[PDB]
Amino acid sequence: MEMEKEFEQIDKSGSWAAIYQDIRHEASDFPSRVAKLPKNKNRNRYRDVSPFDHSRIKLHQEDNDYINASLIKMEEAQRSYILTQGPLPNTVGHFWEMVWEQKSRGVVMLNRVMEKGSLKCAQYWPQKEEKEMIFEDTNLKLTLISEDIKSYYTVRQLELENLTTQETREILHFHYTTWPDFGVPESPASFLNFLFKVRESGSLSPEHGPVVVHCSAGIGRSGTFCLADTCLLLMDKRKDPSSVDIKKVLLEMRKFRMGLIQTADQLRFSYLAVIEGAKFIMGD
Ligand SMILES: COC(=O)c1ccc(S(N)(=O)=O)cc1
Repeated sequence: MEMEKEFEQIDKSGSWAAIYQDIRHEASDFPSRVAKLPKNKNRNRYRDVSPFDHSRIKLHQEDNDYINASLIKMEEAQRSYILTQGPLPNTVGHFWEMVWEQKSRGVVMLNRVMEKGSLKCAQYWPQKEEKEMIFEDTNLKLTLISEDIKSYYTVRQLELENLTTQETREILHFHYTTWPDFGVPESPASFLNFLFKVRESGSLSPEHGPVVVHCSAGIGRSGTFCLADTCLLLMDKRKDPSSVDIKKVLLEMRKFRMGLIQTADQLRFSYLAVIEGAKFIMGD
């Protein structure tokens, strides 16, 4: 069923809360035993948001390999994403170790460091060229190279150095700065513009490791970003673009990380972004 018609049918019937609860009921449940070990309590921002054991990213160290991060592998779309929490004071070194070990080109940040008057994630990147950051626990150095500030997002060029081998890589930081403190954006125009800028960078492409995507918990806004990208790619690839079922793509993604899309408003916004974005994909 053409999702644009399914959309008007749910809107006119005001049944978004009912569709959303149906997804919550059918979603996969897999063990998260490593996340719940007592040694890992200060590595988790939220007690009710954990990576599944089968899809968790492992740090390459014998001490403690744990980080709150999941690999979302979309077989038909041929895209992979790492979804993670906003880093905490005691996990900023682990975060950059993961970026290094997984060979990521891009980091996508969908939150502000402070929202609703509380800290939603650590200041994990340098704000001035001449004041670089050293992570002594993982032996990495991070320098700000350049910053391009626009009305709805900021793009930064960063240099990550492995202090053990003196190799360096360029990382791109894509920072969506205008998601509102409550609810979802009124139009998806600026969110789709942002997604097309990440794609244009090469950060989502198979020659690199998976893109790292985060918000505060790494399930809500993060979920919206990867769901919209995957649905638009499948509409490009298939003979029948109307066959793309957003609820079925979301359930496939929930096999890899719990809770993706946190509200009925985020589900509705995801439909709107795919419907408005398709009017480019189908030749405009
Ligand atoms: C190496 O860098 C750090 O050790 C570090 C720790 C915490 C914060 S934070 N959460 O206060 O912003 C920022 C940076």
